[PDB]
Amino acid sequence: MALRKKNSLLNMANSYVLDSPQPSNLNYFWNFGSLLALCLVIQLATGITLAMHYTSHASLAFDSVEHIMRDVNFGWFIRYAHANTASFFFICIYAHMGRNIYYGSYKTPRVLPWSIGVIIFLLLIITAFMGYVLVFGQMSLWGATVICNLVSAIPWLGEDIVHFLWGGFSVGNPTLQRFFALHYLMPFVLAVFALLHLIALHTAGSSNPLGITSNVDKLSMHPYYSFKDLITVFAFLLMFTLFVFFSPDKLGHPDNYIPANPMVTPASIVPEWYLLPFYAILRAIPDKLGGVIAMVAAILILLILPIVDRSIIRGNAFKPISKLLFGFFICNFLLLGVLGQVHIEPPFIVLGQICTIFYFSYFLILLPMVSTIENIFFYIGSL
Amino acid sequence: MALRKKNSLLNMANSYVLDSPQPSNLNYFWNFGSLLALCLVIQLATGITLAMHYTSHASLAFDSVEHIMRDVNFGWFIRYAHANTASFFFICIYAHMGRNIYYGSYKTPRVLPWSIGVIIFLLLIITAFMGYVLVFGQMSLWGATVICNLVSAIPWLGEDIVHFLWGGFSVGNPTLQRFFALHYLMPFVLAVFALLHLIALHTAGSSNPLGITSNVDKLSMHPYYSFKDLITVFAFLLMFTLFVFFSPDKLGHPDNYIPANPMVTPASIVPEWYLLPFYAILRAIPDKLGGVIAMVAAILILLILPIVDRSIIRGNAFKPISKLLFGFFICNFLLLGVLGQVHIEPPFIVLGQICTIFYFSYFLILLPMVSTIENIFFYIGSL
Amino acid sequence: YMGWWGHMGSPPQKGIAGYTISPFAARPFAGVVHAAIFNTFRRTKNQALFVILPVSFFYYVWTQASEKNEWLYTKAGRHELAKAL
Amino acid sequence: MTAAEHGLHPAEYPWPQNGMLSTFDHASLRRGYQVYKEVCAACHSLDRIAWRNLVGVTHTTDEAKAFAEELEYDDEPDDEGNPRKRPGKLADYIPGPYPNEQAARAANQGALPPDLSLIAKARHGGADYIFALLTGYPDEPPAGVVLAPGMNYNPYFPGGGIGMARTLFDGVVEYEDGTPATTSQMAKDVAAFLTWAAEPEHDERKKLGLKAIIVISAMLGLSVYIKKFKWSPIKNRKFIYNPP
Amino acid sequence: MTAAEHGLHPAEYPWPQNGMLSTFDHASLRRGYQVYKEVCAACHSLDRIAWRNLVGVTHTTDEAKAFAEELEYDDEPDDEGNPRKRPGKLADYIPGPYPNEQAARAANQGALPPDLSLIAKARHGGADYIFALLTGYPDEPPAGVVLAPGMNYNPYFPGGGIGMARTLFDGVVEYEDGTPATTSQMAKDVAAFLTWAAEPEHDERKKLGLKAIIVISAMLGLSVYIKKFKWSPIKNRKFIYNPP
Amino acid sequence: ATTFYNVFVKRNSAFVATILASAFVFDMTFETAIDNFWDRINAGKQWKDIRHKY
Ligand code: HEC
Ligand code: HEC
Ligand code: HEM
Ligand code: HEM
Ligand code: HEM
Ligand code: HEM
Ligand SMILES: CCCCCCCCCCCCO[C@@H]1O[C@H](CO)[C@@H](O[C@H]2O[C@H](CO)[C@@H](O)[C@H](O)[C@H]2O)[C@H](O)[C@H]1O
Ligand SMILES: CCCCCCCCCCCCO[C@@H]1O[C@H](CO)[C@@H](O[C@H]2O[C@H](CO)[C@@H](O)[C@H](O)[C@H]2O)[C@H](O)[C@H]1O
Repeated sequence: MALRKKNSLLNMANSYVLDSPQPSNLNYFWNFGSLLALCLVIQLATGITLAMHYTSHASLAFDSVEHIMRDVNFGWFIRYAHANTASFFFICIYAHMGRNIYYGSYKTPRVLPWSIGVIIFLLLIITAFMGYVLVFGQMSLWGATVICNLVSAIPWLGEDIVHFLWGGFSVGNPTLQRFFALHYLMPFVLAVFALLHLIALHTAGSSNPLGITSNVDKLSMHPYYSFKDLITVFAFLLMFTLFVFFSPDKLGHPDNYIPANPMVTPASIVPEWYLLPFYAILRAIPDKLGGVIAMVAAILILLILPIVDRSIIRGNAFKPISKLLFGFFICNFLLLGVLGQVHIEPPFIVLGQICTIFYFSYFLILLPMVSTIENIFFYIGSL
Repeated sequence: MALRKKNSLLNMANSYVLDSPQPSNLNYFWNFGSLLALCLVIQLATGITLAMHYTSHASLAFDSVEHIMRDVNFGWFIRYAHANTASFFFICIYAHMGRNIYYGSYKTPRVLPWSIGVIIFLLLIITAFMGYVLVFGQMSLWGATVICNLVSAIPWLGEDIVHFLWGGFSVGNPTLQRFFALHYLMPFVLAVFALLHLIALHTAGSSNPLGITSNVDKLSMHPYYSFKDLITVFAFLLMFTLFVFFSPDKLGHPDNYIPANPMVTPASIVPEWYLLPFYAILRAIPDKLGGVIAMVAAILILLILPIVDRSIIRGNAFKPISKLLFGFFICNFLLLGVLGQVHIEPPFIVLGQICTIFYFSYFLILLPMVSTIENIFFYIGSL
Repeated sequence: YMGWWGHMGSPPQKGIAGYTISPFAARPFAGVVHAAIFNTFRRTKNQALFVILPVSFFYYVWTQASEKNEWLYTKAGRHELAKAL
Repeated sequence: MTAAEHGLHPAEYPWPQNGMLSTFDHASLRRGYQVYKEVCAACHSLDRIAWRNLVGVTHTTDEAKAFAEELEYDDEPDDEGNPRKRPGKLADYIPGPYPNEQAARAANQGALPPDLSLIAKARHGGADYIFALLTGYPDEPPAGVVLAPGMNYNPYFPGGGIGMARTLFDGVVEYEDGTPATTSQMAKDVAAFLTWAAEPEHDERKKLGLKAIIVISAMLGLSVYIKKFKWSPIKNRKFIYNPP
Repeated sequence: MTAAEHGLHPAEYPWPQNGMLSTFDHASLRRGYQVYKEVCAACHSLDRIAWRNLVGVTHTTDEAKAFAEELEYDDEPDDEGNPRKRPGKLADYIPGPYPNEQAARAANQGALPPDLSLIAKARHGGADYIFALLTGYPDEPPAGVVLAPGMNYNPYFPGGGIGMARTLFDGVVEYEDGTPATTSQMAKDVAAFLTWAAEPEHDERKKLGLKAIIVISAMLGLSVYIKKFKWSPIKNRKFIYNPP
Repeated sequence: ATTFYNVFVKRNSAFVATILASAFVFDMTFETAIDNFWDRINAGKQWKDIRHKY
């Protein structure tokens, strides 16, 4: 017996990266998983390095980031790589989740990897939110203030919880130092959950774009998907290069180059772009607690896709109506993103409410109805 | 089929903590593994918490530790727990390694868990060394200075490497900030290697005090060893309590309550007690490079136990001569520890050299000879 | 629902003969020009409506909303803005 | 929001540094330093820039040492523990005009002139905003605009009323390289200098980016060949089925 | 090393706080504060202690506020950005006698009096060392000892020559509680106070430790019963072998 | 082609040695070539171009 199979440690690596039996027809949308692993590796390498030069104390934090930019050899690169890769991480994660929804990757027997995946997504949001605060610029401070004040909506104990989270009566030094410690930790937790969702997946194997079994026709992960992953790695690195070296501040907010000032409020307080759709959903509900619930529900509702999809067929490749509905759902999600950064003004207030209703009605009404009707059309249409 | 067996994630936990088949005769020396896991959990919880209040900048580090002691609610407890548990971690690890050597846990088929274990031990040393520097008291600074200067012995590039490690021309702010980042990281690396050595062990299962197969007579890990582990958990917590609450500074050096001062050299620069035997071994060799090699070799030589033990029988329970040799080896290791903290004065200089020779001759001469002779005595004696 | 090599969980297979040639024996870019033009055109044409319809609808909606918002905050839009608030 | 509340958006000027392959014009950086030193430095600090940062960018080692040595900085206390001053060194940061915010605001009718070290990154528009703002004070505010006391009309500034008056007038500086110091010329130079101050790695970054682009593009092309090469047995597979 | 190079080891005195169940004597802490304030504070700082730390340990809220309010601390600059002083608050730290190290050394013939906030933890011996040092200046150095200029003989100090002279003499302090202020009494009180300053959690820590000891001991006893209960089928197992 | 294959490619030890040596050469020559190209497209603008005046 080959050593890679005989030795228990080598055999674990073997089972995931080499002999792992894959469908022979995975398309390029199956490459986002390895891009997410790449983003995670970049964030760990750059993040640990930034931590060697960063000071978490509020009197020194912003200045330590300027020290990184100006004095540390290649500090500018490490900082810009870390900041831009956070954005790329969300592009890849949305693409990965989009793939999963389009191709029915959430259906049995893959409910568990999908459900762990939803938690990974929440952990990424928390990770990125805390990392953004560490700069301690104007957007850092005011973003932290507004977002942490949402916890005040928890009935009875909310206010007490906020003061507990802050370690004081407003966002300050105690908050920054604890966000540093937790920002360092959370990526390790995220790596563990990423590993867990892959172990859960390994019982059924990868799905494929046709939605059928691949047990009939398997291909080794290596060399086929190893070399196919390299193409998207280099495409990713080209995109990375264009942002990091030629336009490093395109995705950021200029106000985060102003040191945090609790007195002066910035003109507009918006989250980073990748949180904007959830911010639009929150704004749509007039009630404070209502808004918070809706915002959380917008993510947790992903957990019910296995139930509300009533199709007897996995994925959308052969479902014209479900493909149209998916297209509208995705574009609506992008419009929500845009509406998250407009001013609270007519006519965007009502538009945000309509888009929020559409977002939820996809899960609760449209997908159950469309999937039921398509079942009937497949049966009658082929009689 | 029971869910704990059916579900792949639950089944992994099941295989390690519940259905795991154990020998029925493990004695209390098999409890150090779970105590080490407890130390690791305590260090993670207390360490992450300290990181929420600690400032890694050299101008603020020592003061941030005083802030923890004085202002943070239960900060004194979290700090003392972290400092004392570092010592308990080494007591438990020496006990665990002692068990492994006495009972032949390094022999085939357990060479791989033992070899990974040797790396865990090295990672613990590095972790603890860097954490000690973070206080930035006198012992922190001067300990870092002398230990990092050992790297200057690497031929040709040694000096350049030291300046690279320091981030400057002496131990200062850059050094402190990078030690913080790496001190945070290293326990996660250590946890991974701890998991790896257990996965490697799972192919053969635990050894047992008789050195025979346990395949004939297995007990479930739970409830038997779960409840047996609780006894030593509470014995450990009693010891912990006596140090943390009643004598929190007994294991420490008073000079670490003096802020680092590059001008004033402390009366005696000694490592923490758990590193003292290796320091004595270093002193024994007059050459700088020689000393560094000997010190590293004193740990790496553990890797050859599987080769130099020529016994046809696993472990020492039935080997009177091996037991006596083991006793002398252990006591010699303790004497080396004591000699690591005496002044470099007669007659301790020569004694340290004799003890160093004895340390190495155990692996290279005595164990191969004694184990060869005992083989013959077993055979002839039982004819 | 998935086994491993040798027992993958396929229904029994019989009667299929599979053939292929070595990567060293093949032209990796055979028919690349035809594929790049004609295959891509076919592939894109068949999916075009599923992208065009939602993109064009949501872009139209955005355009109308952003133009109205802009107009409401001019002098000319004063009265309509007062009603809208 | 009203356009006035946003501020007029600055034109896109063709900066020498615009362009994937373009550095700053260092002659313009040097002239812009001189504008900073003779005009802006009366009210604005540049606290993140040390004298050493100018060296090999705008000035020689000797010129920058001369600038540092003209100033006095706080030394370590003497042997009786009394305060002392020393001459500046290359390691020293360029000193600001005011000891604190309160002194800054008192000298500027309540307004606080920001530190200019990051101003090119801290405002939408960057160099274009700085240029537009400095050159965009109309002689007369548009009819109907009511300025608050100590405010000046500038359409580029959000709200229109800025606490900074126009400061650049033809010939307020005499450039040492003979360049005519018009309002426009000085604004262009100082905007370039401040852009450099915000991103001093700019030139090196773009050159390393060129190298990365080339290597990564070549690797992308080769990875396509290698993928297609390895996959061709799978792509080329043919079947004959004879139903059992 | 010689015993002289090490310093004489201090006696073990029976402190009230010695004893697993014993707190500090707070009356001694209060008296020791008074010794600090009237004797040691001329040369030594206590920088880690704030006025609020005395409250409910040695002093009432009002007494500590009165101590703070007698002093002047640096305020934020006024509206013209000029420096200002304010009266002290409970949040303020106890101010030291010297502005810097250089001033401290100049006043003490080159020697630097350490901050006393951690001194009980920063020396082997703790309270015993402080007590022994303060009370251990012999009238005459042992015959043959050559003291360096500005040094005083004290056997407890490593090397024997200390830059601090004897300072405690009978009646240098008049205690407010009527206690006779002898050298020994003052040394005992100030050593207790400094021990508290180094470890202010001491009293609470030991009480929580008592609770932990009790709970953990009971849990240890119960875990033994439960282990033995669960293991008895294995321990009690019997075999009959009939060779096949 | 046979000769080239036999010497530099057939043995992986030799192939890897050839790749690494080529990477070394590439790295040094590419550096020099980019430096010169960068200086030509940004002629007159860089410090090195105005340094002589001072
Ligand atoms: C004598 C005073 C004075 C001089 C001279 C001066 N400034 Fe200012 N500047 C100010 C004040 C006051 C503000 C704050 C204005 C406000 O916020 O209302 C300001 C604001 C600015 C801003 C930020 C506007 C914003 O968007 O917040 C920039 C950029 C600026 N100045 C650049 C310059 C440059 C470049 C020069 C000269 C070459 C210059 N200043 C000369 C007083 C001055
Ligand atoms: C007028 C000067 C002066 C007075 C009064 C004074 N000290 Fe000191 N003290 C010093 C100097 C100077 C040193 C440093 C001696 C040396 O390092 O040689 C010192 C050192 C010490 C040390 C540390 C000795 C060591 O081991 O390093 C302690 C503890 C101490 N003093 C406590 C006190 C206490 C308690 C009091 C009064 C109740 C006191 N001192 C009064 C000047 C003074
Ligand atoms: C999933 C992985 C991670 C994500 C998504 C992430 C995200 C972010 C973001 C968005 C920022 C703000 C960047 C900026 O605008 O300047 C940031 C800053 C930071 N992150 Fe992370 N991060 C990750 C991992 C890590 C890790 C593992 C560390 C290890 C300490 C770390 C350390 C830092 C530090 C020190 C900063 C502040 C300095 C700076 O702003 O660049 N990060 N992170
Ligand atoms: C750190 C983030 C993540 C990483 C590194 C990661 C990685 C991967 C990898 C490597 C795969 C197998 C290859 C592939 O299909 O792309 C995979 C599959 C999957 N992931 Fe993720 N993932 C992450 C986040 C998520 C999230 C947020 C979700 C869901 C909300 C998710 C759900 C899934 C599912 C359902 C599959 C199986 C898809 C299939 O093959 O049909 N993952 N992931
Ligand atoms: C973080 C440190 C460590 C942890 C948490 C840990 C944990 C454990 C656990 C739980 C076991 C199984 C139960 C037991 O025998 O006690 C075990 C077994 C073992 N460990 Fe460790 N260990 C650590 C460090 C080490 C080190 C430093 C070595 C070797 C130099 C080592 C070598 C072994 C070996 C050889 C076994 C098998 C012993 C046998 O059953 O015969 N471990 N370890
Ligand atoms: C194997 C696990 C660990 C060991 C053996 C260890 C060991 C140590 C040691 C010996 C010190 C010096 C303690 C003192 O005398 O004050 C220390 C300090 C510190 N450690 Fe750890 N540590 C571990 C894990 C961690 C982790 C996971 C963190 C997370 C950040 C951490 C954070 C700290 C911090 C912030 C300090 C400095 C504050 C202080 O001295 O208490 N440690 N550590
Ligand atoms: C992704 C990075 C690479 C590192 C590997 C990831 C670490 C996770 C591995 C631990 C999880 C246990 O992983 C589990 O391992 C065994 C053997 O290794 C696999 O078992 C599989 O392969 C082996 C042979 O290769 C067969 O005996 C078995 O029939 C098959 O199911 C499981 O399908 C996988 O779920
Ligand atoms: C100790 C910490 C607790 C967490 C457990 C550690 C998490 C990572 C462990 C997974 C690594 C893979 O570990 C591997 O798992 C499989 C199934 O789970 C075990 O497999 C074992 O149990 C299952 C049933 O319980 C049997 O089918 C199999 O015959 C047997 O070998 C392997 O013996 C173990 O080596």
